[PDB]
Amino acid sequence: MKRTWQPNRRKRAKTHGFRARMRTPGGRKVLKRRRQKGRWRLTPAVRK
Amino acid sequence: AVKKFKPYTPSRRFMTVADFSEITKTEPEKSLVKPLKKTGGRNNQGRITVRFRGGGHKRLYRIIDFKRWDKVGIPAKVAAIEYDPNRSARIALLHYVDGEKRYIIAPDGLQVGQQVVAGPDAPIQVGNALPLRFIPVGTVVHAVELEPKKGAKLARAAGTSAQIQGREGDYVILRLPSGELRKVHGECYATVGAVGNADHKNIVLGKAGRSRWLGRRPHVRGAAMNPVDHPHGGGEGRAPRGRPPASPWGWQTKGLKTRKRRKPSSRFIIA
RNA sequence: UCGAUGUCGGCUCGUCGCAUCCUGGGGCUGAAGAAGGUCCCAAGGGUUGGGCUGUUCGCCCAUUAAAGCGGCACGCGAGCU
RNA sequence: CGAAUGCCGGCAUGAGUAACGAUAAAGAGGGUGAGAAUCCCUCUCGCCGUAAGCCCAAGGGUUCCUACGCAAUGGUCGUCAGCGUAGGGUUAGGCGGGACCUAAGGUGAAGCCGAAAGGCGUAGCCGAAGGGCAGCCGGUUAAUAUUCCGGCCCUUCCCGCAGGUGCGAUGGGGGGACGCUCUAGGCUAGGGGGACCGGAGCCAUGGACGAGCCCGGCCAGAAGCGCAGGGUGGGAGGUAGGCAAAUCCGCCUCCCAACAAGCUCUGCGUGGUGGGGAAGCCCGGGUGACAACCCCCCGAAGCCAGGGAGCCAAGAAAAGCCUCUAAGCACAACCUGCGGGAACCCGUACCGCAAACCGACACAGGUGGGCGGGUGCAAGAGCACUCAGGCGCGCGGGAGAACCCUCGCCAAGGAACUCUGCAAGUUGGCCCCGUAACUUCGGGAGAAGGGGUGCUCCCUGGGGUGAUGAGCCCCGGGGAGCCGCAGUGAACAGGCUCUGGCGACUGUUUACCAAAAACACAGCUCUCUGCGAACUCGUAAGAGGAGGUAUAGGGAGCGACGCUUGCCCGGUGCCGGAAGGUCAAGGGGAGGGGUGCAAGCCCCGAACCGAAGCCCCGGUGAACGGCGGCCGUAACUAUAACGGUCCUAAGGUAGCGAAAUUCCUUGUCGGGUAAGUUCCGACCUGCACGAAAAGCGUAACGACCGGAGCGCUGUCUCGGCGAGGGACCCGGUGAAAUUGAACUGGCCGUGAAGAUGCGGCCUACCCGUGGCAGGACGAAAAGACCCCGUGGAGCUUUACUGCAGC
RNA sequence: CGAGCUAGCCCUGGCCAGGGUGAAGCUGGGGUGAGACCCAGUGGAGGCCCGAACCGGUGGGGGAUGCAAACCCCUCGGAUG
RNA sequence: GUGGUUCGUGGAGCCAUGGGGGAAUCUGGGCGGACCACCGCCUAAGGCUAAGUACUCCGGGUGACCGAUAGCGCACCAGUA
RNA sequence: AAUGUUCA
RNA sequence: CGCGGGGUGGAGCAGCCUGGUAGCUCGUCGGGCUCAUAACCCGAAGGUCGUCGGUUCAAAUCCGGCCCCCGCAACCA
RNA sequence: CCGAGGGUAGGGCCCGUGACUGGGGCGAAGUCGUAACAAGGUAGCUGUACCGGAAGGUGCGGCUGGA
RNA sequence: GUGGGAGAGGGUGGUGGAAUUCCCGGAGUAGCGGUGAAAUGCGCAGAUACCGGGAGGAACGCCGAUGGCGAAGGCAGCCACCUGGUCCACCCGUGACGCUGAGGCGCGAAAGCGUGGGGAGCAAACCGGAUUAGAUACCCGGGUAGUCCACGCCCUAAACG
Ligand SMILES: NC[C@@H]1O[C@H](O[C@H]2[C@@H](O)[C@H](O[C@@H]3[C@@H](O)[C@H](N)C[C@H](N)[C@H]3O[C@H]3O[C@H](CO)[C@@H](O)[C@H](O)[C@H]3N)O[C@@H]2CO)[C@H](N)[C@@H](O)[C@@H]1O
Ligand SMILES: [Mg+2]
Ligand SMILES: [Mg+2]
Ligand SMILES: [Mg+2]
Ligand SMILES: [Mg+2]
Ligand SMILES: [Mg+2]
Ligand SMILES: [Mg+2]
Ligand SMILES: [Mg+2]
Ligand SMILES: [Mg+2]
Ligand SMILES: [Mg+2]
Ligand SMILES: [Mg+2]
Ligand SMILES: [Mg+2]
Ligand SMILES: [Mg+2]
Ligand SMILES: [Mg+2]
Ligand SMILES: [Mg+2]
Ligand SMILES: [Mg+2]
Ligand SMILES: [Mg+2]
Ligand SMILES: [Mg+2]
Ligand SMILES: [Mg+2]
Ligand SMILES: [Mg+2]
Ligand SMILES: [Mg+2]
Ligand SMILES: [Mg+2]
Ligand SMILES: [Mg+2]
Ligand SMILES: [Mg+2]
Ligand SMILES: [Mg+2]
Ligand SMILES: [Mg+2]
Ligand SMILES: [Mg+2]
Ligand SMILES: [Mg+2]
Ligand SMILES: [Mg+2]
Ligand SMILES: [Mg+2]
Ligand SMILES: [Mg+2]
Ligand SMILES: [Mg+2]
Ligand SMILES: [Mg+2]
Ligand SMILES: [Mg+2]
Ligand SMILES: [Mg+2]
Ligand SMILES: [Mg+2]
Ligand SMILES: [Mg+2]
Ligand SMILES: [Mg+2]
Ligand SMILES: [Mg+2]
Ligand SMILES: [Mg+2]
Ligand SMILES: [Mg+2]
Ligand SMILES: [Mg+2]
Ligand SMILES: [Mg+2]
Ligand SMILES: [Mg+2]
Ligand SMILES: [Mg+2]
Ligand SMILES: [Mg+2]
Ligand SMILES: [Mg+2]
Ligand SMILES: [Mg+2]
Ligand SMILES: [Mg+2]
Ligand SMILES: [Mg+2]
Ligand SMILES: [Mg+2]
Ligand SMILES: [Mg+2]
Ligand SMILES: [Mg+2]
Ligand SMILES: [Mg+2]
Ligand SMILES: [Mg+2]
Ligand SMILES: [Mg+2]
Ligand SMILES: [Mg+2]
Ligand SMILES: [Mg+2]
Ligand SMILES: [Mg+2]
Ligand SMILES: [Mg+2]
Ligand SMILES: [Mg+2]
Ligand SMILES: [Mg+2]
Ligand SMILES: [Mg+2]
Ligand SMILES: [Mg+2]
Ligand SMILES: [Mg+2]
Ligand SMILES: [Mg+2]
Ligand SMILES: [Mg+2]
Ligand SMILES: [Mg+2]
Ligand SMILES: [Mg+2]
Ligand SMILES: [Mg+2]
Ligand SMILES: [Mg+2]
Ligand SMILES: [Mg+2]
Ligand SMILES: [Mg+2]
Ligand SMILES: [Mg+2]
Ligand SMILES: [Mg+2]
Ligand SMILES: [Mg+2]
Ligand SMILES: [Mg+2]
Ligand SMILES: [Mg+2]
Ligand SMILES: [Mg+2]
Ligand SMILES: [Mg+2]
Ligand SMILES: [Mg+2]
Ligand SMILES: [Mg+2]
Ligand SMILES: [Mg+2]
Ligand SMILES: [Mg+2]
Ligand SMILES: [Mg+2]
Ligand SMILES: [Mg+2]
Ligand SMILES: [Mg+2]
Ligand SMILES: [Mg+2]
Ligand SMILES: [Mg+2]
Ligand SMILES: [Mg+2]
Ligand SMILES: [Mg+2]
Ligand SMILES: [Mg+2]
Ligand SMILES: [Mg+2]
Ligand SMILES: [Mg+2]
Ligand SMILES: [Mg+2]
Ligand SMILES: [Mg+2]
Ligand SMILES: [Mg+2]
Ligand SMILES: [Mg+2]
Ligand SMILES: [Mg+2]
Ligand SMILES: [Mg+2]
Ligand SMILES: [Mg+2]
Ligand SMILES: [Mg+2]
Ligand SMILES: [Mg+2]
Ligand SMILES: [Mg+2]
Ligand SMILES: [Mg+2]
Ligand SMILES: [Mg+2]
Ligand SMILES: [Mg+2]
Repeated sequence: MKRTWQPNRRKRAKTHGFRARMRTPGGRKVLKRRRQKGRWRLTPAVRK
Repeated sequence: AVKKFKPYTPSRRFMTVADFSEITKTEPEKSLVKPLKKTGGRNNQGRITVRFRGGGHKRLYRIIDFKRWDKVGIPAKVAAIEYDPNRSARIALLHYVDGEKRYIIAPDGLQVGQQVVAGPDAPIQVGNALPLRFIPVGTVVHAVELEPKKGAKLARAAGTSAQIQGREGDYVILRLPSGELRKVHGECYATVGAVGNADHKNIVLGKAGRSRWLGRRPHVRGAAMNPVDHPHGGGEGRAPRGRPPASPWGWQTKGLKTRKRRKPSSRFIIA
């Protein structure tokens, strides 16, 4: 039956995007924490 | 009159609708910078702040003239009497001799063809606006202004009206639709006559939907909810409030006066 | 027995106890006969179909030689409902 | 370290067991190869066919094509593959996006607010399956194509040039521009026939050389040309409006003219011409060919489109586009021609109802748009069969036990089954007869109960298209006649009625145990709210309410409609009371105290004046709410209209009543039944109905709950036979919970009170397989209930204490 | 950190085979002093009816280390709101 | 009103503040724990100022520190799969 | 300021 | 079995709590008005205060053992 | 073909009966009050509306068969 | 037909003042009110009484009659408009056209009912205070529907001469 994950490229970008993460101070902290832990992908890698 | 229907389907053996003859001679709006895209929306900045609104037929907004001292003395012919989705009252499309067209909340009696004008000089007859000071004590008027130059705000609902009770200083005493006795400045305009389309208070919605077409979604009762949702909610198997009747926010809802006490607005009221 | 022993009734499958409801013997009788009553020995085998109720239990209807009582975790839910 | 349902890892047990994932289905012959049920080819066979076939979006990212390969992945096999290695492969001025437009919303110069972070927010900017915009028919590749190529037809810009005109905005106006339901006339797509046109061929098996059988009879196409439509009055003067800048709009005024004309703009044929071109037969290609390429009929949901009619709930924006003038500039400049030139960026493979997307899986689940042929059935996208095209579901082979699942049938009976007709049967389409109470006059109605239904031949009426007439289709009407058990001969396809309860009705709900008498609902009443409304969100700014104004908006309860909705303001709440009582700061300082030699400086501090609140006074019930007891009494008895007395704020009215409410209770009568703890009707000592937490009713409605009947049945007496899929056997692959170790029997005792394991006695060769579930206090979950813990949460209030708010 | 599930609302698109019933209007006839009103005919209304797609999830059975952490078969409700 | 301090209203000063009233410039003005009086300390309502002090991403040196279930989560292509 | 047993 | 409420002239209710007094209404009795009855006027009688014990000097009254009475609660499974 | 009848199914009229229920007629001296007839001691009557053990009472209007 | 007359005949719109009640202002003080007598109730929160301003609803004094009008129910301030009947006179017109009226249709006080309005006084029900043996009544103090309008119903009567 109709499952939880229904992939939408634009939605993903607009939601968890780099720019998106940048606007909100909360997001800027995310980018901070991740960059500082060593993640290879700061943001959900998705190509268009 | 109101149109009634045979009982072919229930909910429609009780249903009734307006006599649209009054309108006629025009269904299409006077586009000419008369209607505007009108934004729907039962909430403000996210949260719903008025319950149960939403849905309801698409609607175009007709911009009407609620301050007529713009064209003092410039007379106009009454082009038509159209339908307005945004109100109980019907509007009248009136061409000015000027060439400029405007809309006015159609008073009762007004007819396509008649002439009309606003001003002090203006003759005391249906459709004409003038400062209350220049209106004969006793005459019925609608679309009254509250403070001068601030525009009309009283007696605009279908078939509503205010009557002049007499002057007294720079003010004139009006008995408002509600029935309250307020002193209103003499400079406040007001067009003569009643609001018109008084059969309105009589149309019987009929079915559960239709109340929907009017953008009103279902209103659920307090007791029906749970202790958390409302003060009335709770109690095993049907109960009687159990608290003095109250709103979901908790204030008493039967008889408790609410208007602000120290409001300067008083001093000019009496009813 | 609570780091769990599924609780009523029914259905299905029974088995046992016997303080015996039938059917076998028997002594009294206020036993003439045909009947019955009460006690004695004896379960080998029997111990119906419906109406009402979730009922067990009952109370009815129509029968019967009789339509017995009770134990088996008020037998039986890794058998069903 | 031996235990912590300990942690990590390894390996066991169950066990060669369950299972190998839709019961659409397979067989054989050839190949290939080390090896093939499983790969390739062929021939049979079966399944799908509004698809199980095509095309597009999303998401997926190479899976696409070719050559090699088989460890692992494909639940078996594998030579095969969506798998491994390698190499190819995606071409655009016109398709879709961007160098266009705006929606909700987002952002956000100004501007407002906020301890900071940050919140609103104007212009502007961003934002699209919506608006706007120029590409058709074929042909090619292993793999791309509206992209390359062919033919035909367009779009922008730039230059030169000839010929035109007051040219010219981010400004003005027009326009773009809009609903739902119902529809006319033409068309087109699509489809069906043809005695006509073209064709290789075929006469089988009893017959047929046949007006036979079989195959196929189109696509695109500028200008012009027709045929359908859509748009549209022309004039001439004034003008207080278009934040007047206009000869453009808009307003008045007046010659003419109008179910039109002309002018415009589409659609459709037609068109120079280009293109395609079966079946069959011979190896995707050839041949079929210089293939013919015509005529009727049906005909859209599509086109003409901004067509028309009706209705109430009254149906986006902006740009392009016309037009108007502003500065300006008139050498500019726009406009039309005509040739030359210029024409960027991104996507394009493949999957795409699924083995490539979301579900850990090559998962019987989920996933938006378009096409979706033919015959038959009243119609249809339904059902049955079938084209094209695609499949036979990634373990097989036998055996024909119980038992289970899905399915067919049954003597006689026909609900006796059972909590309950649960389930299954019966009925089923269409045409015609013909239908009751009751009702809100619509309905109840498909009431019920019946008859007809196939094919053959004859006569006969209307229509549409033609042309009036033949063909071709569309509706019919009447006679005779034939055959079967049976004619909607298969598939789709109501069982019916009577009487209660609840809610009026359609509708909503606990995604995954409740679809209901619950919620909602039209409608009734109460109450608040005069607009910077009340109310809601927010510290605020600000916003919703509402570009609304009590015929409006918020809160509450009841819940269509009908007839109605009584008494009690004692307490509680709310509304009203400029008096008094009390009351905090603050004002006021009689009076008193600490110090100084003092002037002083400090402290207390009474009268009295001091809000709201509470007190007090009064109102108020569709406001929280409440709405009695005990004695006696009639000329038989019974009973009590009547009387006494106590208490109250007042003592329950109409109506209903052993009820969704009645404990005693299966109350008592009556009805139904052979029998009725249920049901219906009555009664009324109502444990404990009762009037908007509404009372009593009500036609219609209901996958709601109860009681009866008729019909009909394996539900049952009572079980029997048969079918397919498992189970069983062989070959291939091969799990799981659980598990202290086991060499694991019965009885009567015993024991922590329910023993394979102690005692006694009694049976008992060792080991499996197919079955059944009594025990192993079997498994699974550190019992939900229960109690306990000075454990936790959610909820309430006249619990305490705070805070928001007022 | 989340409204790529679910709930509500906002903007913009799409979709709903085929049957049945036959309201209001109109049109003609009848009626009357004029009306009301009554007939036929046309017309095509409705949180109307049947029933696919589509949206559900009523009863039963199957399933329960599943095909599936809610599925399957029969049955059933809506289907211009 | 509050905050700070050991100071939780306490006899509660001092040092800070939101609100109200509101001076003086050395005969000025604050403090020495209510308040007075003496005695004594100090000069508010402007600003700057090394060093001693804190930490360890980084380089080095040591260790009665670990030795691949340890030691950082990573000794290995780990903030990866 | 209620009332007034029956048949004559 | 539990909680606590009521027992008084003939009727229905007081009085108990802060023991010394039984009070009200009704009726029953006699006497009046009437013609007579009712209403009314006048004036009286009437109570082991459910019962059986010890507290007191004294018990309707304080205390306990029953006896009819009246209510309320009886649950979780 | 018709056809007496027979069956099945739904209607219409009438008679009998029915727990129970509503009011009526009738039966020498039961119970409660006293509405009407004399201002019947609240003029009566009446249609209609609510209420009440009962006759009745009151509202609104009409009557004179009252003043 | 012509020419005159009288009338609260009917409908619609407008309007007048007295009066009752309430609101505001002013003044003023211990009672008011009610009855058979009282009480409930109203009033020291400033009532009654009197003055001034205002809202509002209903009804029409004097004229007024023993009167007029209509078919009946019924109809009373004044204005206008719309309109029904009726009488007199002239002797002109038509030329028996007449009368009644089963059924039908129209009207039809009051009460009552629906939808919306309106609400001063009055006032069923209803609550109080008395009066009474009782008093579900007469009396008194309050009070709702109703009375009032518009529209649609109801169609009865001592609709009586
Ligand atoms: N009278 C017959 C009708 O019914 C009622 O009348 C009935 C009663 O009123 C009347 O009862 C009366 C009673 O009123 C009066 N006060 C006392 C009297 N003893 C009774 O009498 C009654 O009962 C007795 C037996 O006891 C019988 O013998 C006698 O016939 C009978 N009428 O008896 C009548 C029965 O017939 C109406 N009031 C009357 O108007 C009506 O016409
Ligand atoms: Mg935001
Ligand atoms: Mg609701
Ligand atoms: Mg919540
Ligand atoms: Mg709460
Ligand atoms: Mg309850
Ligand atoms: Mg236990
Ligand atoms: Mg255990
Ligand atoms: Mg037994
Ligand atoms: Mg024995
Ligand atoms: Mg079980
Ligand atoms: Mg099991
Ligand atoms: Mg274990
Ligand atoms: Mg392990
Ligand atoms: Mg197997
Ligand atoms: Mg097939
Ligand atoms: Mg893509
Ligand atoms: Mg393999
Ligand atoms: Mg590959
Ligand atoms: Mg560029
Ligand atoms: Mg912002
Ligand atoms: Mg853009
Ligand atoms: Mg677009
Ligand atoms: Mg357009
Ligand atoms: Mg074609
Ligand atoms: Mg042959
Ligand atoms: Mg053809
Ligand atoms: Mg062509
Ligand atoms: Mg034309
Ligand atoms: Mg022109
Ligand atoms: Mg002009
Ligand atoms: Mg200008
Ligand atoms: Mg599709
Ligand atoms: Mg997958
Ligand atoms: Mg994948
Ligand atoms: Mg899963
Ligand atoms: Mg799948
Ligand atoms: Mg099908
Ligand atoms: Mg598969
Ligand atoms: Mg398979
Ligand atoms: Mg049978
Ligand atoms: Mg048979
Ligand atoms: Mg039975
Ligand atoms: Mg049985
Ligand atoms: Mg039963
Ligand atoms: Mg069934
Ligand atoms: Mg069918
Ligand atoms: Mg029915
Ligand atoms: Mg319902
Ligand atoms: Mg349901
Ligand atoms: Mg209602
Ligand atoms: Mg309710
Ligand atoms: Mg009260
Ligand atoms: Mg003080
Ligand atoms: Mg002081
Ligand atoms: Mg006060
Ligand atoms: Mg007696
Ligand atoms: Mg007698
Ligand atoms: Mg009663
Ligand atoms: Mg009973
Ligand atoms: Mg009953
Ligand atoms: Mg019985
Ligand atoms: Mg009530
Ligand atoms: Mg109800
Ligand atoms: Mg239902
Ligand atoms: Mg339903
Ligand atoms: Mg039923
Ligand atoms: Mg069977
Ligand atoms: Mg078999
Ligand atoms: Mg095997
Ligand atoms: Mg033992
Ligand atoms: Mg042993
Ligand atoms: Mg075995
Ligand atoms: Mg088993
Ligand atoms: Mg535990
Ligand atoms: Mg404790
Ligand atoms: Mg969403
Ligand atoms: Mg018609
Ligand atoms: Mg429907
Ligand atoms: Mg269905
Ligand atoms: Mg339907
Ligand atoms: Mg300094
Ligand atoms: Mg070491
Ligand atoms: Mg490690
Ligand atoms: Mg090692
Ligand atoms: Mg007598
Ligand atoms: Mg006698
Ligand atoms: Mg009868
Ligand atoms: Mg009398
Ligand atoms: Mg009298
Ligand atoms: Mg009288
Ligand atoms: Mg009365
Ligand atoms: Mg009278
Ligand atoms: Mg009038
Ligand atoms: Mg005053
Ligand atoms: Mg005055
Ligand atoms: Mg008036
Ligand atoms: Mg006249
Ligand atoms: Mg003459
Ligand atoms: Mg009346
Ligand atoms: Mg009324
Ligand atoms: Mg009064
Ligand atoms: Mg009175
Ligand atoms: Mg009423
Ligand atoms: Mg009037
Ligand atoms: Mg009327
Ligand atoms: Mg009348």
